Amino acid sequence: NIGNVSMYTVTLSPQTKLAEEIFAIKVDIASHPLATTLIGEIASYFTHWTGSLRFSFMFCGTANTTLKVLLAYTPPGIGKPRSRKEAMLGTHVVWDVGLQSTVSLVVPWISASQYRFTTPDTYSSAGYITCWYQTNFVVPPNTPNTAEMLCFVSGCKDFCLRMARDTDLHKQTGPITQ
Amino acid sequence: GAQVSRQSLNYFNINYFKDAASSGASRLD
Amino acid sequence: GAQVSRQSLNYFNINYFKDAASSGASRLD
Amino acid sequence: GAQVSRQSLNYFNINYFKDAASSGASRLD
Amino acid sequence: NPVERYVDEVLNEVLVVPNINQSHPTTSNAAPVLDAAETGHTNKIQPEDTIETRYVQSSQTLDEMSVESFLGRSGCIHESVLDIVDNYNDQSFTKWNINLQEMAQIRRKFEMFTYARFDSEITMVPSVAAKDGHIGHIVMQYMYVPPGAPIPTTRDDYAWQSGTNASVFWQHGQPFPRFSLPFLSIASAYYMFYDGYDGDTYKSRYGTVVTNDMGTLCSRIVTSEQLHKVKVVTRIYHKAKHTKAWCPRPPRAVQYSHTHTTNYKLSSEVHNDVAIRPRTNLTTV
Amino acid sequence: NPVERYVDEVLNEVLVVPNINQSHPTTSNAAPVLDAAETGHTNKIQPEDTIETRYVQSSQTLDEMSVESFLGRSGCIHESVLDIVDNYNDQSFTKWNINLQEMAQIRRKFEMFTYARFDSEITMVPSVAAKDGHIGHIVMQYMYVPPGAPIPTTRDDYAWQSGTNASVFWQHGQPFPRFSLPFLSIASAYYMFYDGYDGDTYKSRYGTVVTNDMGTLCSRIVTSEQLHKVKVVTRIYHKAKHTKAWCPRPPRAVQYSHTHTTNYKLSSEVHNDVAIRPRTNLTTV
Amino acid sequence: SDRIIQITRGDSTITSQDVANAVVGYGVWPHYLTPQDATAIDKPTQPDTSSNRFYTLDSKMWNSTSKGWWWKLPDALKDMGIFGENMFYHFLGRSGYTVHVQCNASKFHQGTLLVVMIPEHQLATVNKGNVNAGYKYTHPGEAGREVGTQVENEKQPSDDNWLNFDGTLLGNLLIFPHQFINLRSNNSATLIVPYVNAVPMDSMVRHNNWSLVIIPVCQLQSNNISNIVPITVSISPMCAEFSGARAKTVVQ
Amino acid sequence: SDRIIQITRGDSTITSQDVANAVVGYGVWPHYLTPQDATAIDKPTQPDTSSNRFYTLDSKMWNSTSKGWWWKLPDALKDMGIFGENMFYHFLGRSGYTVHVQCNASKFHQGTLLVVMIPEHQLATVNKGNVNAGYKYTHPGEAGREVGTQVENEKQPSDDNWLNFDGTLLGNLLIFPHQFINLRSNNSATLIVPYVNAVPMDSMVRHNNWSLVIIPVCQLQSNNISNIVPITVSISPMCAEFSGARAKTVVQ
Ligand SMILES: Cc1cc(CCCOc2c(C)cc(-c3nnn(C)n3)cc2C)on1
Ligand SMILES: Cc1cc(CCCOc2c(C)cc(-c3nnn(C)n3)cc2C)on1
Ligand SMILES: *C(=O)CCCCCCCCCCCCC
Ligand SMILES: *C(=O)CCCCCCCCCCCCC
Ligand SMILES: *C(=O)CCCCCCCCCCCCC
Ligand SMILES: [Zn+2]
Repeated sequence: NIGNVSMYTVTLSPQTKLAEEIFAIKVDIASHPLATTLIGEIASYFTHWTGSLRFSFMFCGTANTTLKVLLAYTPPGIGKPRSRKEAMLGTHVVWDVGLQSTVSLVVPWISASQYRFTTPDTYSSAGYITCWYQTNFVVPPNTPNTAEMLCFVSGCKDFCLRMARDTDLHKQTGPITQ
Repeated sequence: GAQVSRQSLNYFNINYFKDAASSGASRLD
Repeated sequence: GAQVSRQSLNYFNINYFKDAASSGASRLD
Repeated sequence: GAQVSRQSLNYFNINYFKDAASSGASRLD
Repeated sequence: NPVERYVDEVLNEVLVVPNINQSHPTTSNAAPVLDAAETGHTNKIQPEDTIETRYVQSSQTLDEMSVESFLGRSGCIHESVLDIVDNYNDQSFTKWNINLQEMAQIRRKFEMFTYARFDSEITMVPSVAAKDGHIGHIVMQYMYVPPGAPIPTTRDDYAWQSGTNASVFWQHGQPFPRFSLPFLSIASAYYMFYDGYDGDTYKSRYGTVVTNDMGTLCSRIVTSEQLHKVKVVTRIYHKAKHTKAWCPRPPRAVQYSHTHTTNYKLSSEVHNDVAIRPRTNLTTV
Repeated sequence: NPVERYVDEVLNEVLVVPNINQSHPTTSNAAPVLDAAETGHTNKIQPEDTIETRYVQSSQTLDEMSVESFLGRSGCIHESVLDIVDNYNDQSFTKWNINLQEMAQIRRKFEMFTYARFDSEITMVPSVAAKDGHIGHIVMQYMYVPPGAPIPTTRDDYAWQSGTNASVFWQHGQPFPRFSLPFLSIASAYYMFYDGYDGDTYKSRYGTVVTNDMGTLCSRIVTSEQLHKVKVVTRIYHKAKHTKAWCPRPPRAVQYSHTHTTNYKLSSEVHNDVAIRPRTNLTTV
Repeated sequence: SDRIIQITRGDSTITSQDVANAVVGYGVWPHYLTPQDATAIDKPTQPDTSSNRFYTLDSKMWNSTSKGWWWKLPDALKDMGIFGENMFYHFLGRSGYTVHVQCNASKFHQGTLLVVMIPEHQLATVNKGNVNAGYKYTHPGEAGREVGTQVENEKQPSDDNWLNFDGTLLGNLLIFPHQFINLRSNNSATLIVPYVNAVPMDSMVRHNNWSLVIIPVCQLQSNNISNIVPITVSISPMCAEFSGARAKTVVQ
Repeated sequence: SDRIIQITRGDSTITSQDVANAVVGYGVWPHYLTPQDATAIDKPTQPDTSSNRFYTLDSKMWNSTSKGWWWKLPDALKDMGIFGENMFYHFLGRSGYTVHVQCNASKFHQGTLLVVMIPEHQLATVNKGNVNAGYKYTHPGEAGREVGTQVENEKQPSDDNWLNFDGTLLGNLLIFPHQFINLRSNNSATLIVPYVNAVPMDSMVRHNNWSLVIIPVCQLQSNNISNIVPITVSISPMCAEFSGARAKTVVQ
């Protein structure tokens, strides 16, 4: 998908098994796939970060497509949840798709230390975000059986970066000439 | 070039040269 | 950065740079 | 470390370091 | 109070982040978590809105994230080389068409904005390599030749007289030269990007080359020919002071190829050209 | 009065020790000399309680015994070597994973506390050994690479541009470089000891390595290759300023073997591993 | 909008853009036990946010032949995080609940679920004399019971949905706190119930205070039957407090 | 009497008629985290009486050859009722403790135990290069560690009691909160310690804040050696609060 706009969408569709997993990523601000987002790029110019993150999701299905999804944040000290029941025990939002297309999940700053390293560090890994089917993708007849979803990220009022450093997300392997 | 404040805690924001470009980093906001 | 005291015996506790880390050894107690 | 006198003929007996041993020659009598 | 403000400067507590307030369980028909990204606005939901928070006093400051701080760090923008090989008269002087596009590190930071206005601090770091053993007495001359002024064509050109141009002379052994430069543009801000041409024909130039001409930096070893050959490399460092920036933009995602242009090259395997690391699949963290 | 306080600073009489008061013979059923160490408290008996003392005015001060004084002395923490032998490009630069555990003298002092918070003053002492005779013009670059920033892999790596990282350039002949560093931890204090792991598996790391990552110090001789080879040794000295310490502990009794760990080695004759000198017997002074 | 709802409990937030208001059982909002009504004298433990949060049970599939489902509280939550732990480590417990039933379909689907909260739903056995429902059968846990599936055993409870599994007619269930999930109108039901009992606190292991019963009164129908229409239940304890701490009770 | 003590915590009360006062580590009584020192933003769960109670560990036998014992906190309590459950269900935890060591003998017995509470007792390995103590060895649980019994393994910590298992001399352990159980004087030791750390809250699964070390400095002796003289430890968390709730962490 890299090099295609499709790398920005997640596809949803009618399930035959209940509570299936949709996606899972690390919450660490400078880890992949968060790294190249504007907040990830800026965080990579700093060594420390703190604050809560805001993840939003916009559904792109038809106006007649319904769906309920469970978005969960799993604080560290445990592996990523293996089931919806496991994820549901942590911080979560049950998103009901309707007139308002977008929902937001806030990943609270839950850490031992006041700051964490932006670079991948075992001691400061922040946890995971997983998405599961709460009910199911349902559509009427004659309606596309798949739909896309867009994912956004930005920082909350408490977001803060510290100790400026050069970024590792861009390099120069030769002279830049005229 | 001296901005002398008093509080005593006196501040001396001296500007050693006569061009604005010569001064150090700007204050914030 | 000047803490001017008077007694005359005037004290000038100057802080030459703008970051607290830059100052010398701390006072005691 | 500044002993500022006035007469105007102002005297500035500055002590640049924080230890008494650091100062120069003593006054007499 | 300028003194209170001063204390904030020393402690770096000018811009404080807000506290987190205690929240409680809710059952309402007002759903802050629901919104519409179509509007082009970011939902301003905060942690207190989605979970039960405790009260926490924030002590973090945003000072270091200021534009002044971000761009107020001296970085290398040019490496000037004067290598005496076999002809002193020809190899003892050189020139550079000034620009902030040759070094990726600072270029990428400035280019995160569309327009920027700032004063410049230039610091030079000359290092004399003794190729044959001794270095003698090296004295350098760095002359700024604004567009239009005569560019020296020989090491003893009359232009070196610097009757009006600003020249900086450095003597080996003395501290690194440094000087400031006021905002130089003929416009109100420097163009980081320019979607325009210097004409309306197929051969008109495109981009910042049209608007960002800063002139020429001409250097020369003032000292006359010496027995032992040397290689003088002068690294120019630039820092922005008293900065202002307008219209932020996405950071450069691929390597730079040339100055004054956004041009880039792509390989057959584009994932190698960007910093994105391929995922095994959607659920593999 | 800040002026009176100032005088105390100059005379080093901020913390005075109490006087000894005159005491007299006693015959009482209150026996201060008797107590119970089981309680975990030290009997606060003083000389006046066990003998007949005279009055004596104390003039001793405890200023020098302050934590600020104890840890406020610059000591060597690293010896960086750049030895040009046969390959300038490879031997003209190096890197060090920063820590205060490699030199016993300062390490032992900081480790007499469990947590410590302080600002740092770094002073560097570069010495250029002329292996072949001349030293030419040596210019050094010390770049601080915070964890995450790109580490240079060649002497001309783009990372050396230092577009954001803090770099210090020194020119041979100029005074010793020196700068200050604010308290760097992501926590409220530095861990001198840490009874924890970075995970819960048999292969998780143990100790301060988990919490004390300060990044990397990358050095390079800025000067290009010279005829005569040199050996540059840069000694880094560190001093704590504005110090605070918590929970004192026993001093290291045996030699250190590695960084970030309390590990030690014992010989077959342990009395040789500790500073205790064997006594002939209980009554031989 | 009156069609929208957001319920936040602890670290969980639930939304629905198509609600039919909410019901507060008997008009009483859940609350902690007061000293005038208390009897046990030890200080209660109140886990607060770690127990008073939404727990999502196993989803069920609704199809043209479904007869109904039922769960019992607090049994259904016995294995749910801190709430579960507390009910087994303590003799006495007390709690209220926010029950949120979820079920979305489409504007071309039809069907109606009757969602009821019954206090003291003492189940009956059919044609088995005076043999009563066995402990195991009235304690299915989060799985609940799918009416009309279980292979009969002697102690098996009644599966007659029309007789409320207890000898009373289905049509009169409306006398209990309830709501309907009529697919053309709403996609969820929310009921907040207070603690109801003849004693201030009780054993959560042997006494089920409330029973959640869901009976489809209008058959699910559409012209796209292959699309599965699940029913998901999320329950959040409220003002949970426990007393009489000891070792953990292990059942069976 | 100054020889008597009664400590009540939750549903537990402990007594001793022969104490040597009590020690409050660093003179600070345990207390809940204040909003100025906090960093994690979710509301903490405070179990109160169900977690802040005395938990008695496995007793040990003290004999003429015993070299010592040590337990680490909160590890030693990981499997103790509600406190244990909370430390695994939450990422962050915070707590203080009341440690009561018990050991009675007779007026014809002699011996002295040095009871110490060490903050950040980072154990060392002997003659094993830079190989550090393995997770499993620094997490013995309620069983603690009997010094001088374990068959050495590579990741096995030091068992040198005279070098504090960390390269420092035993005689200087007194710089840490401590007490002595001198059989002629007292039959118990009580130490109350506050939460000590460089961060307001931490992972109780991977960071042991305090270490309880008991070293017999005066050999147990009597003329009735057949009578076994045990050492029993009872520890009570204080102001325990947890944050960052999720599923239960399972270690190993
Ligand atoms: C946009 C934008 C802004 C700038 C100006 C950069 C400053 O350029 C220089 C430099 C690097 C050196 C000298 C220089 N060196 N030595 N002297 C006497 N002047 C003069 C200018 C204008 O370039 N592009
Ligand atoms: C605990 C604890 C505290 C510290 C920090 C020590 C300071 O470390 C350095 C040193 C020695 C040099 C530089 C350095 N050298 N040159 N520059 C530009 N920065 C930066 C740091 C953080 O290390 N462990
Ligand atoms: C500002 O425009 C002029 C800057 C002058 C630089 C000199 C600053 C030192 C002044 C010392 C005067 C002492 C007062 C009696
Ligand atoms: C403090 O914030 C600024 C420090 C200023 C350094 C200059 C100190 C010398 C001041 C001399 C002024 C003489 C007064 C007329
Ligand atoms: C004495 O204790 C401190 C010594 C301070 C040395 C600096 C002296 C120069 C002071 C210039 C201040 C000018 C006044 C506005
Ligand atoms: Zn020579």
